[PDB]
Amino acid sequence: SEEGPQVKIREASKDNVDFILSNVDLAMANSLRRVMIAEIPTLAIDSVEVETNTTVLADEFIAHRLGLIPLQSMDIEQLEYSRDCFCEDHCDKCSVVLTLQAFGESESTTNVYSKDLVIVSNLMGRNIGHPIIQDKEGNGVLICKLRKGQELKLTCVAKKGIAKEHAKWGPAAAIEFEYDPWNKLKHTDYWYEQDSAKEWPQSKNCEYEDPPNEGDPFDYKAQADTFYMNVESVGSIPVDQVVVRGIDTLQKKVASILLALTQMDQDKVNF
Amino acid sequence: MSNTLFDDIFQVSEVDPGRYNKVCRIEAASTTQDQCKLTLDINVELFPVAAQDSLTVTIASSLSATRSWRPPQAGDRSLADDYDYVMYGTAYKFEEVSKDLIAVYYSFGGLLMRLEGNYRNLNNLKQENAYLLIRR
Amino acid sequence: AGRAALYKEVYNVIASDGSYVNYRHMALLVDVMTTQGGLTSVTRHGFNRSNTGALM
Amino acid sequence: QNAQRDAVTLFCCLLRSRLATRRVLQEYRLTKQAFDWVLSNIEAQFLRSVVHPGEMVGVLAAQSIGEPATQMTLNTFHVASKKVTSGVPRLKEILNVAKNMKTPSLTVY
Amino acid sequence: EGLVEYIDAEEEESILIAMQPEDLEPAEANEENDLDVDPAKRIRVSHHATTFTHCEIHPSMILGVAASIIPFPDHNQSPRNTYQSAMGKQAMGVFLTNYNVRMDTMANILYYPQKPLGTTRAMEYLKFRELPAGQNAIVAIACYSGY
Amino acid sequence: TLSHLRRTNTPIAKPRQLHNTHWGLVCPAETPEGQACGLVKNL
Amino acid sequence: RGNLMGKRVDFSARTVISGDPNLELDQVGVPKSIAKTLTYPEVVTPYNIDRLTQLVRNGPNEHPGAKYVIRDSGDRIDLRYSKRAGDIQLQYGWKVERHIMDNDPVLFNRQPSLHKMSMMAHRVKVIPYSTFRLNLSVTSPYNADFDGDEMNLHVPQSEETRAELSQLCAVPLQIVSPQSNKPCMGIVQDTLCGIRKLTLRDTFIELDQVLNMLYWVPDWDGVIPTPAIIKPKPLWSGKQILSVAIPNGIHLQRFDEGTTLLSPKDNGMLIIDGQIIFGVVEKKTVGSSNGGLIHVVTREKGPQVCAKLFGNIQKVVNFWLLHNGFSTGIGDTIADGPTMREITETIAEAKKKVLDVTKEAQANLLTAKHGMTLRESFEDNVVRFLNEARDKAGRLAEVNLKDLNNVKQMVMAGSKGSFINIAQMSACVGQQSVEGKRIAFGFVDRTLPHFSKDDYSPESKGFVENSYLRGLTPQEFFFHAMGGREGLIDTAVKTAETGYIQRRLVKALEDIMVHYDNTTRNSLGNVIQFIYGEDGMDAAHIEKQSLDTIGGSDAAFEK
Amino acid sequence: DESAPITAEDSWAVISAFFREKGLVSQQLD
Amino acid sequence: ASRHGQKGTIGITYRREDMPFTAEGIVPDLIINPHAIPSRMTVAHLIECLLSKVAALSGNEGDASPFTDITVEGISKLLREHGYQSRGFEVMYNGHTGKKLMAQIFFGPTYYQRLRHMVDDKIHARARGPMQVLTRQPVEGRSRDGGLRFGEMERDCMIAHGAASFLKERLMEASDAFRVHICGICGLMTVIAKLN
Amino acid sequence: MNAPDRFELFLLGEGESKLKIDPDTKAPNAVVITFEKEDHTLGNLIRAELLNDRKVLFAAYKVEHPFFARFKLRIQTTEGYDPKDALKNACNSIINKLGALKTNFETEWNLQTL
Amino acid sequence: MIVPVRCFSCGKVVGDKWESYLNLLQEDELDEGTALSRLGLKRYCCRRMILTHVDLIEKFLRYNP
RNA sequence: AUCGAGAGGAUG
Ligand SMILES: [Mg+2]
Ligand SMILES: [Zn+2]
Ligand SMILES: [Zn+2]
Ligand SMILES: [Zn+2]
Repeated sequence: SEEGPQVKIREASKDNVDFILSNVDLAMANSLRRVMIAEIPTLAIDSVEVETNTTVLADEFIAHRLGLIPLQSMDIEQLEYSRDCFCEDHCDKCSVVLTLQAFGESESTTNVYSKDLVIVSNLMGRNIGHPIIQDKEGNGVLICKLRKGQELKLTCVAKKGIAKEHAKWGPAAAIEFEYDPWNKLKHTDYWYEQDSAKEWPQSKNCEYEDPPNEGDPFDYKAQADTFYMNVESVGSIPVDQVVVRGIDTLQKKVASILLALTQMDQDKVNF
Repeated sequence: MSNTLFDDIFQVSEVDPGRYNKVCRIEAASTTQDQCKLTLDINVELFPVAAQDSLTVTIASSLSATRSWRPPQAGDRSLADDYDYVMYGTAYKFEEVSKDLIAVYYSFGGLLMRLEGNYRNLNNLKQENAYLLIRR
Repeated sequence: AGRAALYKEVYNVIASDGSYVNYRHMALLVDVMTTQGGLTSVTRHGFNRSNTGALM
Repeated sequence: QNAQRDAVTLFCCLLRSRLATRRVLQEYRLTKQAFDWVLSNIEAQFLRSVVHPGEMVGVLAAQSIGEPATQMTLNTFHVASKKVTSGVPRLKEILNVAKNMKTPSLTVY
Repeated sequence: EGLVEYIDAEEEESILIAMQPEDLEPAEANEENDLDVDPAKRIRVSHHATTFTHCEIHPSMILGVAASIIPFPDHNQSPRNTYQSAMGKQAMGVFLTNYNVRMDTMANILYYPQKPLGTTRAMEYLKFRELPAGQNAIVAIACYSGY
Repeated sequence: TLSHLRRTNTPIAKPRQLHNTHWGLVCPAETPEGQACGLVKNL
Repeated sequence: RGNLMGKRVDFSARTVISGDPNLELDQVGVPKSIAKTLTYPEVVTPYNIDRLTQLVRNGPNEHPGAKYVIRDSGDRIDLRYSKRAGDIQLQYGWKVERHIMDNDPVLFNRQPSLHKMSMMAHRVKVIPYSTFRLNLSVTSPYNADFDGDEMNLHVPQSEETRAELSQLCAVPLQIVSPQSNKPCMGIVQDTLCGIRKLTLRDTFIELDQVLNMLYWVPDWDGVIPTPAIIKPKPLWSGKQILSVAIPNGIHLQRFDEGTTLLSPKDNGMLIIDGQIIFGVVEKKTVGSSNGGLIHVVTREKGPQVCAKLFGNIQKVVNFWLLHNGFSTGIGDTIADGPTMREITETIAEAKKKVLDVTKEAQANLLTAKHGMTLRESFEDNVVRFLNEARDKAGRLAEVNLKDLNNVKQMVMAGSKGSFINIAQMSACVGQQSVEGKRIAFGFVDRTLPHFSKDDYSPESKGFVENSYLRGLTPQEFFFHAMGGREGLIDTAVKTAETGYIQRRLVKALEDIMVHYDNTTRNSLGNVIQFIYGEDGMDAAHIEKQSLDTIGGSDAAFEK
Repeated sequence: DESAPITAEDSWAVISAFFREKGLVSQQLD
Repeated sequence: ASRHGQKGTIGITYRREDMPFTAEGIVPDLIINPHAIPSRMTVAHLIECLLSKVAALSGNEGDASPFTDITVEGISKLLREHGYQSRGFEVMYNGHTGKKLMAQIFFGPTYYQRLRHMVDDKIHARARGPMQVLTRQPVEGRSRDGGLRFGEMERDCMIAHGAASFLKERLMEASDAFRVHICGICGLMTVIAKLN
Repeated sequence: MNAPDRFELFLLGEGESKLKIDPDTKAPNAVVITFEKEDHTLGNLIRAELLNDRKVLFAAYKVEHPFFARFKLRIQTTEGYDPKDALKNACNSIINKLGALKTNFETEWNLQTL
Repeated sequence: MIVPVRCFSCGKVVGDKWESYLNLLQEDELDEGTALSRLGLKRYCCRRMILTHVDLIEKFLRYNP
């Protein structure tokens, strides 16, 4: 119900977005997925302070493990980047501090899940930093395992971040992408031995277009329209927002030029 | 600095796909002009050429050597062509074995052309500028 | 006539394997094994020990 | 001036053969100005192709033989059957001036 | 009970060993050029002498500890299997479960070792699946740039 | 660790080639690259 | 031979090497780390003070920096500490020991160094990470690859030397090898495998891609070439745009086989002025051949031009390739079901032609060839019967291969591999060998204890029927083992001869230099030749051209 | 049926029981 | 390297964004050049790869065991029944552009080893420093920060080039140069240097 | 040990302007701009939405060397038209699509069940 | 060592899934194949993260101090 | 630091 790009969703859920992105230039749809993959910001642990660690794993091994853990990133947009907050080092408006206390209680095995993480700083009342669980059993990932007199005391300072800086900040997982099922654009040349047609399978995407018809001659003037994507969320941002924030971030850094360009005109000609 | 250079009507006699898909070597001859044959390379993916056909073939060279080819926009600027199929090329030699006759050697950035007749003694020059137009 | 056979023989060795070395090279070699009267090997018996230069 | 004449003999038989009157006027129809060029041009090109006093051709030659030798270590020689000694083994004799050679051979015509 | 005999090299001169227990003494058909078989399978000598005495355990057993790591070594050019033999000894992983307790000059351990998706029946006795030294990585064979 | 504990040495006709009699006793492929190649054997 | 003829030396480095498609030919990737540590003695001249005083102050830690400053009285000011390290007034005559910077003289070798081309000068381009990076096409003269090979580097300390590096040792100068009249550097692997692809008749590029590529070539005249096809849809040929890498006034002629100035299947190679006319570009052309483009472009335009050519070619091919794709699967070593059958039947009438030559010899009818044993003429006989058997079956698989076959397409380019390799992988691997003779009797009158005695049949004596795809069998495996082993054995212990030879040759010729009288003489003045190589000509500036005064009719010569 | 002879897989069961004894360094130990 | 003498170094790293990608969304963890295949002739590497796919997919284990009735035909009769190109090829899309790659690409799971030898443990440079006791030449090894060897074999290559002043440097300025006093008659080093 | 910090793919050091704009010496009415700390997400898109303008003669980008973040756009247009404007007009078009994409997507999302 | 979080290639969180896996074998009497499909692991980039895992951790903890 | 041994990397 507009004049530009035409999206139509078929199936979508808590974690999956199946849609045809009609009527766009290719160069766009691509740049959409990339900025998606690794340009939207998120929160993830980015500093570990170790009190005691008598586990079988070594310090930096768990450190790394923590990074990867999916932290909630909803109202993330109203948290300054730690590299700007005039606060010396970390603070409350630029970081969510976390704490981890686990000991080998009994003689049987003591699992250390993420549910065992404790927010300590003021959330100034915003949706951010609650580590994420999807496990039916109610347990968030798995950090380390314990036996007897094994202690583990940690302090996590999670920060704002972009995947382009490190993949622990990726909200993306895997992004499905395809254009033109029956190859009518001859963008590919099939390798074969006999009937190229029986040699490759047809994607589910073929039921949404027509056969090429061998009796018709090759269509020259033809550009790439209509793309068959499918985005999957890691969970720190709902599915919908990833695609929405993506579009925003793109639009954002596209204008940060359109502006910066204008900030060089009334610079040399003015004074 | 314009105008045609050669004109005739030719008959397709052999369409050879020599281990290719996007190209053909075509053997076509002349009408009423008896001793005159033509060997051309035609991208069949765009302009399909079946055997037992007839093509109007025109040379001409109309409309700082190359002035950076500027995108078509032929809707407002008057064109040089009412033809289904055009190509730009170069001539690399003119064969004169005995004859009585004469032969031309052309290269459209890869596709080759050998033509055969005699009444072109003042028509074709040892030059860069050379086009090729085809219809029907 | 020796100079010529020694060359042919050095040559037939290089060329027997698909290789090619410009005449002007093997020639120089072949010649060094010649100017000293007769056939002069490429060992401490052949070259050197010929009032050349002690340090060398 | 005798050695000088003789050391150029070969090159000229190419020169004379390619700058033959029946040629410089038929195969490749040269003008006046375009000839004095070709001529004046070959002179300078030739003088460029002289060896430079300084060049150490000693090392050069050894290396130029030792390398392809370094690549001779192959097979060696499975037309099959030599049956004569070839490869490094032979080259070892050739340089030792070997009295006892594995495959001596007469060849008569 | 007399079913296995420790044979040395000298005594190996007087015996006629079979290769495949089953296919080396069943009967005639015969097969060779007789219809029908699987076109895609390999061509085997065939048993032609029959006055055997012994029979081999399983041919894969001609191999060594490092070599039995190689998947399908009988599809490789020989000198290659010798290379892998030297490198397998310079790969990286778990070298003993007690690495956190020993005190030896220099030792490397892999953050996340994996049992390979393709294995030898002989890896089983070498306990490679419990102490792997590689990762099943996704790999592409293409040109892509020129790096 | 396993491959070192099963190592065969040899001091100094043609004692580097893999000899028919090696079948099933010494491993064909296992052997060191260069330097002392074939004088050393793995069982 | 260890402390005088060859010393250890300072101002030197070493590290793993890796390729760079976007590096220049005479260049060399030198990690900041190293560039931070190697230093070059430079004097203070009113020409440099401004940049120097800046470097001094910049400190030994920010790349364009410097440790140490040498005064009149010969003092040594260590810039890693001291008190006046932020102070300091540089006047003329003093020296600053700056770090190594872009575009500098470095000598860059790789052992074993058995060439002049093993030691060459490169230009510095300081980079991130920790490898020495270099241009793929400077691969062949060093014999390097990137499977873990290390390389060395030496930094000059005096101007005389600096010159003496970039005037004689400079890489572009070395493009034409004085060893064999020919060019020793070329277009290798990816770029070569693709600069075939791009030049096929079928290969058409269009606007979006076309423009990028033009932009891709540096010093591109800034002129779109008129599209070959300008019919329904403006498209360019492959060859069309590659021609833009190639300079002007450069001419080339070939004629492979069926080359009638039309070429049924783009045979030969005709190049006029700055463009190309017909043919497919590959090894024979763009490769380091005798009559190839590189030999032509070098003697004609210069080194520096040819050196910039290498860059352009790659820069374009690479791009095109990168966005077209190339691969190799196992389907690239399968053959037709009808063919696979025909191969096994072309081994069966050649394993039977051997049973008769045995069946004969055994009833004493086989006459011995004059001068050889009865057993010698049987052996020679069979061995040939089995080789002819494989190349018959081999070249039966090379006719069954499709044109879309990636493995085939590499040979057709010349990037890697040849005929044999196809036959191995798909048809049959062939007979084995040691000492020259087929498989021996290690055990008494047999080969393995899985055989009877006195059995000279193919399978008993080491003929692997099966191919690398179908898989070897147990005995076969073990034989091929005895064979391959011989390879490693030689290279291990034979090289120590092929390398002792080199030392002798070198040591016996060594001091033979051409003098200012043009005669070839040694340390004693003793003449060796009276004109170097019989005519005083530098091997470099030479090429084989026919003397059309020999072959020819007693009569056609008059003509 | 305890009579029919060893086949394909059966050939391994023997191996494992060989190693179940001598392990991997028996020559060294013995 | 992998598991068939197929050794090599890492030349570069690309982020999941600039990498080729299948329509399923998968990225490859690493890319090797199809050129080091036909020349050195390792077919098994190619098979293991086509097996291990089928293993990951069906969620079973891989039977690479040497002599067996296992066929590259009977493998690909499996991968086919698994919605795939029976010889391992997979349509990919470029990264920078997302334009469908003209030629399909063989791509799959393949066990890869991580040998020792890492650049930062080979890397070495020196510009002056540690000298030897006897020779007054630079000391050997990189674990003493020493200099590299310019062996006769490298002296040769230099003389070939006719670069003379450079080779006087690589034997005086760097390394060894020393000053002594001699005699007008005898010509030994007996001279008593009572300098100043 | 020589690896350069990751935040160097988006942040800008001392005296590093986000755009440098330069006159092409080769052909008249042409320009070559140098985007800092950007890549194929940006370059590619600007080029295509720049070839839609019938008033443009030449456009294309390049990424010098994959170690550094930075591409180059080169633009030549009809005489009597500054390319800065051709850039300007292009960037708006993109935004106008995205702003409308975003809306169209919401209109859908709100609808779906799950 | 210990199950990793997120598959290297893709990223889909796999760290929470290890227990579930084991529990679907020994308790639910299934094969590794269908056990991976109950877990939401469709792509095979992930499938090899869990299939080819080895849980050395169990034998590590086996030591005392 | 010096002398002595062994293992490995690059040409296969
Ligand atoms: Mg190497
Ligand atoms: Zn703060
Ligand atoms: Zn005295
Ligand atoms: Zn995955």
